[PDB]
Amino acid sequence: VSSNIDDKTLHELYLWPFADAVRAGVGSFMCSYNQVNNSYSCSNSYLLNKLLKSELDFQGFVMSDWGAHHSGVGAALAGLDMSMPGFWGTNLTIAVLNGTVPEWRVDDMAVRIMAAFYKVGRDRYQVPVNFDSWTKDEYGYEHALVGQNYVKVNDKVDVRADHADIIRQIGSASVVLLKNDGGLPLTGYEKFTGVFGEDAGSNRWG
Amino acid sequence: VSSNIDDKTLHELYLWPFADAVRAGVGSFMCSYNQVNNSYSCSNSYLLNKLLKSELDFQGFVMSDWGAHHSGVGAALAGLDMSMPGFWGTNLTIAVLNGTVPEWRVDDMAVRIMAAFYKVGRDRYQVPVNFDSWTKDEYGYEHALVGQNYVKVNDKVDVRADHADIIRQIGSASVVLLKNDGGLPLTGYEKFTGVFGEDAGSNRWG
Amino acid sequence: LAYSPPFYPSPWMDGNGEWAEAYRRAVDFVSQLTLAEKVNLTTGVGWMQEKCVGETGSIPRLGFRGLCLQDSPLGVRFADYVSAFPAGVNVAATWDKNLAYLRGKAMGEEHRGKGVDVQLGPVAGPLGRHPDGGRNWEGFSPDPVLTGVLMAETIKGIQDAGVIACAKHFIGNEMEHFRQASEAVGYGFDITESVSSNIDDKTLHELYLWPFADAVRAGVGSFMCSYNQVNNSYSCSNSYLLNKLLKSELDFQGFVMSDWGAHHSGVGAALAGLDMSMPGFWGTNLTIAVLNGTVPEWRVDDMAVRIMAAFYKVGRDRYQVPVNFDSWTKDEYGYEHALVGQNYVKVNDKVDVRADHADIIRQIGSASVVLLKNDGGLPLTGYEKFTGVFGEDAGSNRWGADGCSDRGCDNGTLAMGWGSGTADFPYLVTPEQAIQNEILSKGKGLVSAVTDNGALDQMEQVASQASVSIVFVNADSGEGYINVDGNEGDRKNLTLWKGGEEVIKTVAANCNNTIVVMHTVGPVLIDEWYDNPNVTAIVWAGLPGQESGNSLVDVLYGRVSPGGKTPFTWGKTRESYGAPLLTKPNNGKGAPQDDFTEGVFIDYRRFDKYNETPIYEFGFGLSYTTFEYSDIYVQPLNARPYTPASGSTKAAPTFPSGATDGSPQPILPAGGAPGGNPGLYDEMYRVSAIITNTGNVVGDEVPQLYVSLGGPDDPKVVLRNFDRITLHPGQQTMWTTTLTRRDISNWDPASQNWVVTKYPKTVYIGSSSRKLHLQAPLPPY
Ligand SMILES: OC[C@H]1NC[C@H](O)[C@@H](O)[C@@H]1O
Ligand SMILES: OC[C@H]1NC[C@H](O)[C@@H](O)[C@@H]1O
Ligand SMILES: OC[C@H]1NC[C@H](O)[C@@H](O)[C@@H]1O
Ligand SMILES: [Mg+2]
Ligand SMILES: [Mg+2]
Ligand SMILES: [Mg+2]
Ligand SMILES: [Mg+2]
Ligand SMILES: [Mg+2]
Repeated sequence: VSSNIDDKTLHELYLWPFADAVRAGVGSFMCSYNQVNNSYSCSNSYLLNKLLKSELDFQGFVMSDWGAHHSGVGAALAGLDMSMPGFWGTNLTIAVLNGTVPEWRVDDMAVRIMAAFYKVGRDRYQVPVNFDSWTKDEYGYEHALVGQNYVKVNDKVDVRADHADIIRQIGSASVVLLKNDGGLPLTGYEKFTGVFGEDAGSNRWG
Repeated sequence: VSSNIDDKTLHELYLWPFADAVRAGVGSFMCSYNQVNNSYSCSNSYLLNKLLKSELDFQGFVMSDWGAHHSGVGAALAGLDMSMPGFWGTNLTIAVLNGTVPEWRVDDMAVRIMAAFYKVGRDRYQVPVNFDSWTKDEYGYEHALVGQNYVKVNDKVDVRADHADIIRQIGSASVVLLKNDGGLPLTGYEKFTGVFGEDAGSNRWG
Repeated sequence: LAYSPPFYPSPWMDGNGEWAEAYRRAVDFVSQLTLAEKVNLTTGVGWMQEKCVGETGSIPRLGFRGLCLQDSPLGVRFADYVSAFPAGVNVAATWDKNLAYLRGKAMGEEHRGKGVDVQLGPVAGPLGRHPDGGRNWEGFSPDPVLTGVLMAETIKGIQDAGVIACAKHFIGNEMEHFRQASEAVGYGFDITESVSSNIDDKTLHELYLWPFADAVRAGVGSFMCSYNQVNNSYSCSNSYLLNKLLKSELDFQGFVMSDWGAHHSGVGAALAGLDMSMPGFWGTNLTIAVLNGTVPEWRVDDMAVRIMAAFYKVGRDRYQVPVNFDSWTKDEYGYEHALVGQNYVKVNDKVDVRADHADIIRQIGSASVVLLKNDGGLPLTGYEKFTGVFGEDAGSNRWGADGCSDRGCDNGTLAMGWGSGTADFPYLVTPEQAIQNEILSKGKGLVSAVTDNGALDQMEQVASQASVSIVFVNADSGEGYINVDGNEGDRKNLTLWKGGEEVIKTVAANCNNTIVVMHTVGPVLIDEWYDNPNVTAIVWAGLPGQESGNSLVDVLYGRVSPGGKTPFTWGKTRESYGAPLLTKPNNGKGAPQDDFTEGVFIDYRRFDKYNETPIYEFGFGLSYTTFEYSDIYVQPLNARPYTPASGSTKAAPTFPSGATDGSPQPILPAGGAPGGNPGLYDEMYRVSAIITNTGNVVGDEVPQLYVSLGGPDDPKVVLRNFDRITLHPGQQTMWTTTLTRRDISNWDPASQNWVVTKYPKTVYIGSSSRKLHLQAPLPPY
């Protein structure tokens, strides 16, 4: 689908919060699956080169949404910096050697990515990836140069800390009271409390 | 169905705990729906007159199970004292006036019932029946001499007191550990607890 | 509270006219009986104690077995190897006296073959006060004339076959709610007495009583009094109802039985006109009452002779055979207690009584189809390139045709409502089966049946490809002891069941040639879809019994032109019909009070009074051809002036004020013979019109005669006559009928008689209650 949005509407509505994101120092952007004015976001030069990287002067890197369509090497020239989830590598290398993509573009892609990395201090805070997205298993086989290895893929590192507190707090803070004709608050000393609706209960599948 | 039980089996098995009940001073018995040796319990003279009221020397009163079959007024002669849930009334009266049921028998029925009443001190502890079995509604219509009354049928008297404690305690005391190869007890500091089965969950109907 | 005045004594039989011979034979029999034997005839044997739904005591001394009383109005209930006939409402939709008669004959034959003495049917009560009344489908029509006529024909059919028929339920059992206290308690209501139908004298006479008068005059052997009260007296001990209306004014010569466990004043019921207690304490109390003089000898003698007169009237002496089935098991053998030990006996002989009755069932099925809409949709050819069949109502009951107790479910195609008014299907031909057979025997186009109402994706898919889409929807109801999906007998709404409306909408969105077939116990609200231009045809097929699929396709594919007319109104809203069911007790713990305040204004009378336009009016139905009406003519017949009945009864023979008076009694002015004063049936006018088939195929028309009685409180029009006529293309016929005195009269409470009022009367002949093509005055004389 092509989202057909006029310049004024973009600026006064949809672009506005993204401007805030840039000014807040966000390290990366993700260009969307859809087209804008019949150009895919991830190879839309007006969107990425003009609005994001000129007007809003974004200094970080732009990645594609996962398999978001773009004009390959053309996307790089239109302001894309990173292709996800991943041909691009080969074509980009070839494009630089043959002059279709300038050396300063690939240099800019690399430096934007590394700038984001250094900006938040990944050099300090980086630890090995200690979980696996695709299994909960502790161990899994992996292909080697010779045969296979059996490697630890999940360390079960408990990062929850005391975060249950802020979750409970934001829960309470996000409750919106829309009507109250003497119903709330309750005391806990009511003689008989009825609770109704599946939305009160458990997911029976866990 | 007729439960066909010989004299020895009755005495050494089924009758034994009922003898204990008699000796514990229980005020009433309920005769069963089934037959014993092809005589309904509630008009079984061997059962009521001999075993219960002679051998075990029960002093209290025998009621029928609800609509338990018996030979009408013949049941009173065989040791029945109270017919539940309720013909019997008018037939029994006629039986006394006829001389087919002795005066001393109906007198014994009444005195057995009142003896139980006094034994446990109902004269001191009786209060109005403050609930209704057939509705949770607070009020209901009732027929009067003239027209109807709308009467309070449920007072919602909370009698639970602290009984939740003994219920919890008996729950815990009634747990039987049949196997334990290092499984129990748990600590509550287990890293991941899985709970499985509908028997763990709620009645979704309340 | 409404009050029912007493009427005593309880009239004894006359045994005149068509009852003379039965009376003589009855007297000859009862003269030989002891008091105990007489009382036995009046006493049910107890619930489920023998083979039949009910049985009387026997008289072994004379080799006379107990009577076998068996449901239902549409077949033999419980027994195996029987037929499942279309429901009464289908019979109403035929508007066909001949078919009504033949169905009665076939039913009576099946009962006879099983050894049944009394068929517990047919039904004129409920008449159909409410569109959502649970048991209306067992009856015929809210119209008293349509019901009365077809009631009479059904009765004659049954009794000509050699079985006693039973007119039920008398009277005012117009809904299931609160019919019995125990049943209401079961549904969470707190009442100790049944609802009271509060009906005034005029309303009774001009509406609810009318079809029962026809039943009496048709020679019906028995009556069943209802569970409800009328003006705060239980029907079965309501002396005004039984002694005055039924046995004096209507001069009923047969016997009255109670409905099963219907409340009455015991011995007092006998004095108030009850003759037989079902399912049966009554016996010993009645004996005691005779011996101690509270019940006169003549009353019990009359009870006995009324029962035996019915027996002899239909020739039970000739046609009785042993009861060769068992209601309570399909087992071949079973045990019965003897004086000593037990006997092992045959209980089911598996007597196949079906004969050729599948034919009449298929025919009545087709004749009861009402074409409500047709914008070039029908008939089909069977050479369509792709036929889609949609809706659970097209498919099979996955539990088997008889998989639901007393049909107490809405599984698959609806061919029968639920409750006592049932019979077991020997088989059931579904629309799915019949339509597939039609295609594969002709053009062999594509055909698919999506019979899960939730499978809307598939319905879109298939309907998108179809040349024609045939959509099936239903709505069910029944007796109050069965609750299906919150419908406690009565319908909780007039919606199509199981998301049927959504099925129609989904299919119609994808196919511009959508046919809708409705299998409903009564009207449903169709306002949202009937006028959809993608819906090219609409039919109502009702409850067609075992041959449903076949009888339908006969009409859909043009072998039979539809000729049915709707026997009730299709309105825009529930409110169109009038006030809701009384479904909330309004007298505390006492008898709910149900006031029939609308009077005679039910169904089309109501719509007409308030100038509301029905979607489909009473008496409306389309054809594959067209008809024209012309040349109405009224001939006055100069009948003898009406003479009120007078004179006395005989003294009560032997073989509350007035309850024991066996002295000669005065004849009521509107009484004097079965069905009322015979002067009521004098023909006053002959009315004629010409019907022409102006179309291209043979078809049936149902011309209808309506009368404006002309008073301020009278309906604009009331149906008075009808016929079903077959006409070839171009063929004309003169339709000639007569109007009786009763047809042009009003009940006058003051004089207790029927009166022809001063207001000018108009007669109409047309094709529906609203399509009144012809009219003429009824000139007074
Ligand atoms: O899962 C990765 C990626 N999938 C596609 C989603 O649009 C995006 O929000 C997400 O981050
Ligand atoms: O509900 C009353 C009564 N019903 C019958 C049961 O057998 C008995 O245990 C119970 O007390
Ligand atoms: O089944 C016997 C009897 N039950 C009660 C019903 O109202 C009646 O129609 C039926 O005949
Ligand atoms: Mg810049
Ligand atoms: Mg003793
Ligand atoms: Mg039996
Ligand atoms: Mg036949
Ligand atoms: Mg008479």
